Amino acid sequence: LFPPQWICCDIRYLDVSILGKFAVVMADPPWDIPYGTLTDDEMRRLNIPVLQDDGFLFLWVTGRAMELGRECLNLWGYERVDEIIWVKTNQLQRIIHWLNHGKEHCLVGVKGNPQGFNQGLDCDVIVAEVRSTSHKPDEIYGMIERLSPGTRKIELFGRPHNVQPNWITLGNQLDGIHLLDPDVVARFKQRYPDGIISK
Amino acid sequence: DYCQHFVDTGHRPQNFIRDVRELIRLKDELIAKSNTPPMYLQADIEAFDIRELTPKFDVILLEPPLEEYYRKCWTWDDIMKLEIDEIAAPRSFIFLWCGSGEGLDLGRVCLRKWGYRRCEDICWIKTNKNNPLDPKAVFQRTKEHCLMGIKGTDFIHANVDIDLIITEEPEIGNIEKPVEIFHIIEHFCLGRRRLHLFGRDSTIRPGWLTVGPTLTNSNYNAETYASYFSAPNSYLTGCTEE
Ligand SMILES: CSc1cc(CN2CCC(C)(C)CC2)ccc1C(=O)NC[C@]1(O)CCCN(c2cc(NCc3ccccc3)ncn2)C1
Ligand SMILES: [Mg+2]
Ligand SMILES: [Mg+2]
Ligand SMILES: [Mg+2]
Ligand SMILES: [Mg+2]
Repeated sequence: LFPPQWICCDIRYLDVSILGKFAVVMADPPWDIPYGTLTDDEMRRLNIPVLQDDGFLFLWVTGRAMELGRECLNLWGYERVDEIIWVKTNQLQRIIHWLNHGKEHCLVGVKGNPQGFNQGLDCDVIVAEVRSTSHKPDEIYGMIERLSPGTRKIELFGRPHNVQPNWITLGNQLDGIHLLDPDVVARFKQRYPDGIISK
Repeated sequence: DYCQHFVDTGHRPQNFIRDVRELIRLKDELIAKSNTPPMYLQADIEAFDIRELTPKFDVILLEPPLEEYYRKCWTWDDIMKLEIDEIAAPRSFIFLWCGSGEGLDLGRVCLRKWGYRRCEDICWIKTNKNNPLDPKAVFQRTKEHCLMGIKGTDFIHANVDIDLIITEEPEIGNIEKPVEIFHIIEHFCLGRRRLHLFGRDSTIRPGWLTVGPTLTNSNYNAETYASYFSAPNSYLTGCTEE
């Protein structure tokens, strides 16, 4: 079901087996490098492996999560095959411990053998304006849509502004539960007949 | 949306970055003053015992010729077996050019193997203003990474540099990296024993020892080189008066 869907939840505790398989997973984790951060062990233990059979994973990383996210990627069953760089600019196209940081990193992992994707349409550099401290650039969704048009996608740790068509968004600051895909609704009602996600 | 533009026109988004008054030029001036004369040695590094390279180095810039640069090459198998920890000083820095493929992963393995932790990731972003494909690639690769590593456990020289280098993609078969990496490195004031492995005649530079297979001449003498750092010169930053 094309239009945006979301689930307000603790991603540690949601049973993601109810969501189906997705051509693309994106995650912007609250790495422990505060608000609602996950320990390294909690990140490792996330049940990413059930989310895909054949597809790509986009994993935002900074600091030592550049290494930790590579570990998670491989533990979850992915090979890192690309790395997107977002060059941070102001509205005038100028760049915003040992070095000042002008960019943010997003690892790209592959699982299985994805077929019918448009690899090589975009290049691995994004140039875009900073907004709120916590706001990834919306160009990533266009690159992902062109890479895999029409397919189902899931975002982990997104925020309300991140809900997009063809995407199910998960995060603990979303407003309730909004599900439209009939297969997801059925499996959700079975798993959570009183609409609560604990333990 | 410059991504959408690149899809439409072939102009990389980085073509549209502009401009790429605290004057950090006395730094560069002090560097120039403290620099040792350039020293260089032709050596086949696959056959050469790097332990002959003394004393231990404060900075190592490692630029193995990767197969992906061409479109004798070194694989990550060969690079990982270099005994870099045997010549690095207990407190020291490495800068490793990793390419844009599996090197981003194997280069990190190397750094850990040799006793460093990665502190920064310097991206060389290549513009194509004058001219608007790995099987595993998801995207067109338009950049290279130079990983910064530290080992071991200020002054008056602070951080002034960003972790991006932006230049135009060089002509095909040109394997040179941007000379700006030398500036980022030298701006740190890391110490004066600076080694460039897999340098060339074209990269030789004051303040550096260059070692490489294609050098046409050598002037390296281990005793002469060490004399540049003898007392009272042992502990200089490279950024202070003589
Ligand atoms: C995590 S996204 C994010 C990423 C960044 C860093 N990036 C920003 C963009 C970038 C391109 C610069 C790149 C870098 C900054 C902000 C957020 C953000 O605002 N995220 C919304 C949020 O709701 C928050 C609470 C945790 N969060 C959870 C957490 C959770 N369970 C763990 C837990 C819950 C309660 C207590 C303790 C632990 N389950 C679901 N969501 C998601
Ligand atoms: Mg936005
Ligand atoms: Mg153009
Ligand atoms: Mg840093
Ligand atoms: Mg300079």
